[PDB]
Amino acid sequence: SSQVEHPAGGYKKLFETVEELSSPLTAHVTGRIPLWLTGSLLRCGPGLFEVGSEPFYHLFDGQALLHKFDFKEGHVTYHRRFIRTDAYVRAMTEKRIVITEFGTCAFPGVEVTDNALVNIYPVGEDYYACTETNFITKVNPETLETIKQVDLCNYVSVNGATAHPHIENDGTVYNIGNCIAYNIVKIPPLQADKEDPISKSEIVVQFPCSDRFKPSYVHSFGLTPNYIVFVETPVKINLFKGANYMDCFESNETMGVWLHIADKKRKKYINNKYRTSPFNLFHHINTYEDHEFLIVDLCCWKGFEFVYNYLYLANLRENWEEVKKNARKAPQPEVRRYVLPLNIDKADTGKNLVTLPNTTATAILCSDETIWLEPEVLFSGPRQAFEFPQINYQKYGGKPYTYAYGLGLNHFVPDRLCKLNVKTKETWVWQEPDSYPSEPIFVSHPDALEEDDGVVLSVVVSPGAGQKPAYLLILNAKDLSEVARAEVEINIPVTFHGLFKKS
Amino acid sequence: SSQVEHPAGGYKKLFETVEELSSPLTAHVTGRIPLWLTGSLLRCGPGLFEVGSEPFYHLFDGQALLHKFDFKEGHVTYHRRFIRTDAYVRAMTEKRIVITEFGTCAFEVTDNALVNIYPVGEDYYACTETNFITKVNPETLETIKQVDLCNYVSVNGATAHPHIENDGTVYNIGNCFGSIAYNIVKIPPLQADKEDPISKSEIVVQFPCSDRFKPSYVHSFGLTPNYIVFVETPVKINLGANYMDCFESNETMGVWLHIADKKRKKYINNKYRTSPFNLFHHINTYEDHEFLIVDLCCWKGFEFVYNYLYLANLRENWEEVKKNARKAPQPEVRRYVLPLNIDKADTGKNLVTLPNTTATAILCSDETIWLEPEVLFSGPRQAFEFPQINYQKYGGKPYTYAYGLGLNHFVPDRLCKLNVKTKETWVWQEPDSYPSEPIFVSHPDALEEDDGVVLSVVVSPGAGQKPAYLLILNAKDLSEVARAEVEINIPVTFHGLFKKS
Ligand SMILES: CCCCCCCCOCCOCCOCCOCCOCCOCCO
Ligand SMILES: CCCCCCCCOCCOCCOCCOCCOCCOCCO
Ligand SMILES: [Fe+2]
Ligand SMILES: [Fe+2]
Ligand code: NA
Repeated sequence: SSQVEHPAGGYKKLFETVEELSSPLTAHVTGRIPLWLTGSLLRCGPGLFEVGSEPFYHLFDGQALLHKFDFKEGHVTYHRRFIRTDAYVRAMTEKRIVITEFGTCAFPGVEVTDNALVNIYPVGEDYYACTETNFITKVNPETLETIKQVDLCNYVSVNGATAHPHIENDGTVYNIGNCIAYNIVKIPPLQADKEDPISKSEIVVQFPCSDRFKPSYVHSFGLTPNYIVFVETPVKINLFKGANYMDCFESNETMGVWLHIADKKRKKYINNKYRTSPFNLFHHINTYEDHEFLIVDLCCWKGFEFVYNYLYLANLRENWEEVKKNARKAPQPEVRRYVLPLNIDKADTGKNLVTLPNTTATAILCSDETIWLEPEVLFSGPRQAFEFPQINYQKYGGKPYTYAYGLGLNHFVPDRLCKLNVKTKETWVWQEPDSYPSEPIFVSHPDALEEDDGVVLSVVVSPGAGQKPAYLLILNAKDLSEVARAEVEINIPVTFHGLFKKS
Repeated sequence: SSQVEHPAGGYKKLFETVEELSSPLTAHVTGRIPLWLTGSLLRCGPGLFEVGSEPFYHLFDGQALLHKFDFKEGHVTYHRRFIRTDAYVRAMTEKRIVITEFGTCAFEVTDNALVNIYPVGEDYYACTETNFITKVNPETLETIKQVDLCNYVSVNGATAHPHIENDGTVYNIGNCFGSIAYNIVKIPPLQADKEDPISKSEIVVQFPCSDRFKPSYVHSFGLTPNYIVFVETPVKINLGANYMDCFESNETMGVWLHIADKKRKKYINNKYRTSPFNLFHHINTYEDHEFLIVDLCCWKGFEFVYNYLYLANLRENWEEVKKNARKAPQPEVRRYVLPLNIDKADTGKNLVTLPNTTATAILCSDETIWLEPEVLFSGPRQAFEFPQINYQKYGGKPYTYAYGLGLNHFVPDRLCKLNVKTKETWVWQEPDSYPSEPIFVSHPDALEEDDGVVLSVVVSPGAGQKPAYLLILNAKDLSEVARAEVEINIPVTFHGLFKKS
């Protein structure tokens, strides 16, 4: 949890417009940048929160800004360019808001936003900035130049895809989108023919929907070597409904949460009716197989009200006492472990199927064949969210693991970095006053023997008058002890997701 | 949690018949018994697990044995006598099982008071969960008389966990014919007229039932100055059969929570709902602004946990005990927060605006209030059970500390302290040592909540030790202060009290 209040209101600088750079800046290093840290921290976020006198209203509306911290021989540069999306280009052309964003209607067929402010991921030799629509934007990871807009609907049958695709070691990309059903998209690795892997995209498996005409909002999903896990939440999209995307969301009060598993290799939906209490879910932490059970670690919000209702910029820009009051009635954040039994024996009807020796998670087989799940709580703090979770993904993604790293939210304000041991539930915290960090990204030491042998990288906004406005933070992944910072002389707004590109 | 396995199977001595004493034994003290500790630790449990060649089958079937550890000037005595119930007397007379027990059919409702003992006026009553409570002499352990609560108030039975206010007022709950309902019994304090307070018993409030003909099993309930809290679980009573044979699990209802205004004697029609669990022991309940804090020892699932407490299963070797518990409900300490002020304008939102909890209460359109708990403690088949607090000063009030018996696959093998604010735990544990419910005794001049000792009866069947002892831990850190060792075995005990003198 946080041990800090924010009366000075410095968090408002997260939601303030900035200018892009013409070329990279030098960043003043304090401490020692690891000499093995060679590559680029690439991150996406909103950078322009108004077009002249026309404001963007929601956190997910601001125009995509691509950030890069380059590391080489203990030296750091910072560069950023706005992504030349239809949304951005047409806004600069017409000097107004042209395309409707998540929570901001544009005034005068349907022009869906391509504002790729959320994440960036590799496909073959290419990198794509994304939002949660059918439009992803190919970007140059060295110059940050915008290359091309790609419409996924040209290639596969989905209305959109999440900003959280899973990426196997061979470069295979998995994603999910509604079409009502939910389709798993598989993009293969780059072949010897060297054609665009997106032109070889296919639907491998389909998940059914709880409502014939209303798909659940899906932000992320789980992947193991053998299984795909999809969590159907009571946050529903109502297509029937000057409207924006936010206006289409409603809460189903009665359904609670339905969990779904598919056989990855046999490409089959498994008709196991996993059920539990209502929660919002944005980020899966990790998923793995343990005997005949799937371990499903989730960042949950307890309730069926859409958490995005609390992320309007006008509310996030209020003074600290008003920010805390606004969050009082919001869903409570909680890290939960669910355990999904794969072998359901009818003889065990009415009993707990989770026979694993190291968990308090339960799965009750009911007479109607529904399997009622109770979680093991890994972390819980009052309006203290362990969010934007990251692991040692390359080596422990989809596999038994011990450690997760997170951004700590204090009434939705990011004010700390967190490490969670998911086996012992021990936590580590890094926190300084009037300092607002981003999602921590783990980079392994090249000679790593342990899971947490490496560093986490975070972009920190420090608007305190006796400090430079922002810096790149490097923590030791062992104990979250500071290793170095690279300070820059310009402000950096909020960033959501990113990756470390090794070179 | 426990850090111990039990391959030697010493826990079997918890479920072995013992003989009563004709007079108290001296107990060899190691360490120092506090000189302010003056009174009697009274505890109830099964003592006779067969009548000749006829066995009792269930943990809650053995014939009531009343235990007493007396403390005075740093010296300890141990005494025990079988309670002369109808069940016991008729069994000794006929040399067989006469009365049907919880999980043993006889080939007449049981009065086998093996569960708890509590004060009413100047008197002490051993109880089970029936209409029959047994007046006992707390000094000699002599059985005085049988009391039928049905003679006085409209209940089919009452729990072994009555709440007792500082003035001596006794509250209890039992199912009744309202169409089935649950009645709260109030027994007043002893008046100047000095007549039996049980003859002045009355029903103050009635809770409705989820099923017209099937009452939920109720083991305990919550009490605050202003409120009564009742948790209706999916474990239902469906009326050569015994009591166990009547229990079934309602798969669809989950858990219904109920509040009544204590002083205005009114049921409040707030439809609190959550996921299914078994509940035996409330830890504590208290009021915090317009919210009730409800701390519970829960078992996650709707299967009756009592299904796992047959003596044949509890007497198995350790590897078989652990395997038997694999598919059982998981124990978990949970904090629920019940909002008292429900505004329709907050429909679809979390009503729990308290700053120090992660517990939620969602107001639904059908006016159901869906609860999610804050988890205070969770360990794999490691139950924090038989909870105790500084009851006299913190019962029904804001509090920090709970003490518990730690169950390891249902085997008691440790003593636990829980800080319910920080979730920090303390453990006391020795190999091949099986303790009982810890009872907190305050230093008489204490201003702080945990300024005192906890008392536990420990079975230590290890060949290089005396068979049992009274354990005294410092309530601050559960560090050992003294033990009083006895040269005879003591079977399992459930509940009790410290009677100050
Ligand atoms: C530093 C960031 C923290 C401040 C905000 C608090 C976040 C609360 O946690 C919620 C986690 O949200 C998920 C993170 O990803 C954010 C981007 O995803 C939403 C993008 O939606 C735009 C798509 O809309 C068009 C599709 O219909
Ligand atoms: C030293 C303790 C070790 C016991 C191990 C098993 C305990 C599992 O936890 C469950 C707690 O059970 C409640 C504690 O109270 C015990 C007695 O309550 C049950 C009495 O039921 C008798 C009912 O008989 C009459 C039916 O109408
Ligand atoms: Fe996200
Ligand atoms: Fe009990
Ligand atoms: Na500090």
